[PDB]
Amino acid sequence: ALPEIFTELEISYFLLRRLLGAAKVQKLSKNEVLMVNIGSLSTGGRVSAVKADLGKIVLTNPVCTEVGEKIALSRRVEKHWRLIGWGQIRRGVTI
Amino acid sequence: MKKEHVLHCQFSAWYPFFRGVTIKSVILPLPQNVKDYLLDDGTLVVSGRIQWSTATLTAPEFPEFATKVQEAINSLGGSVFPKLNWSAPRDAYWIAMNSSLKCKTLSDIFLLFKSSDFITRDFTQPFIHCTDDSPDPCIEYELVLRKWCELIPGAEFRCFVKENKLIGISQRDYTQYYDHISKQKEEIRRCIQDFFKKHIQYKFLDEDFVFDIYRDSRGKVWLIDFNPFGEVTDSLLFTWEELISENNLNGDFSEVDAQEQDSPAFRCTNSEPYLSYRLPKDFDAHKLIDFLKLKRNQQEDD
Ligand SMILES: Nc1ncnc2c1ncn2[C@@H]1O[C@H](COP(=O)(O)OP(=O)(O)OP(=O)(O)O)[C@@H](O)[C@H]1O
Repeated sequence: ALPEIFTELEISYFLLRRLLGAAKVQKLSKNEVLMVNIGSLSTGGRVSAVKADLGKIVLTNPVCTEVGEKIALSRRVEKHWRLIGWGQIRRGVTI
Repeated sequence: MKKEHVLHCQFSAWYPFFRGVTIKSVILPLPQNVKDYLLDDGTLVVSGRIQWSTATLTAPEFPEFATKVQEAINSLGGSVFPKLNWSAPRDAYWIAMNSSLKCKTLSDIFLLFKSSDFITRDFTQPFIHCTDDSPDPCIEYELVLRKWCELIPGAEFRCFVKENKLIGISQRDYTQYYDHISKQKEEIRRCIQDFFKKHIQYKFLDEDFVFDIYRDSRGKVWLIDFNPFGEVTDSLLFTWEELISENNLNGDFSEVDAQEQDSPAFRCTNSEPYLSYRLPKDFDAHKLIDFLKLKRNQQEDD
């Protein structure tokens, strides 16, 4: 794709059954903020829409990336960032 | 290093005695229910902020603490640098807008504090590395708001004091070369030494301590913070062994390269963790995502 600066991402996502290392991984809830690793960048992602395999996240900090790039997803669990799954960008709102 | 030395480094313990030489700050004790929210062990929700047809989470709301924080922010000029008793959320810079610790509202602060592991440590492990048999003292937790400053890069230094003697000065951003530091190395060391003698020495609550300074665009030295003289504080270009071991930190130099024997050791970076801040506790992202695919397949089976 073309590298652009995105403020919102539509993604395919996939969650683990359990955390690594075991507590089960809650489904995505709207308004929770996840840590998103995109390449060598990290940013926040507020969950704003959810389907079984598809999600939307509004970014706390815009990021330069591209459609089709894969991302890692982390949730705050007992005051630590913990990997819950990964995703891939299908679409995004850009500025 | 006793628990008493960690107590002395709380912002509110020392700020009243050094107001005139540090950044103007406001200190707000944390309400019990704001502290419970920051201690929440679940997922992060921020307080105070294709056909798509799921839970919707809300955070607790603190209307009166929000307005009390807003008034304190406006009293500092509208922009503040936040911290807790000891730590700033420097490790959560990546989550904030513009990757900046600058805050204008309480919800800006909340997003940083709930994403920061340094903040988590202030709540859960303040007295680790303490070699003390006594029970842990009860902490009164406080929100520290400091007037925001545009700091010049490479003007921060860390100063190690042992029995009221300045024994070492380390460049703070020691993993990054700044040409102008070696050019001004004598001017910097002497400004720090004079500052320490007039405004620091014999005035802190302990003989052994660490203090951080900023030297502004005009050469004026400002105090930033006090940190315990022990393993909890990053030793930067020193090791705690040589700082503790009453050796000569200045090294092996001749009468040509030599300065006064009383001068502390000044270490800056020559011609040449921070990245785990933005990475999770598990930790290119290509091999990582290949690993999550694998783990996802293995958990389904067993
Ligand atoms: N008023 C301010 N405005 C802007 N940036 C600031 C301000 N005060 C401090 N900083 C920045 O934040 C950093 C952390 O400052 P400070 O020493 O208060 O934090 P800390 O968490 O106690 O320190 P450390 O983790 O190094 O022990 C400084 O090195 C500086 O870059």
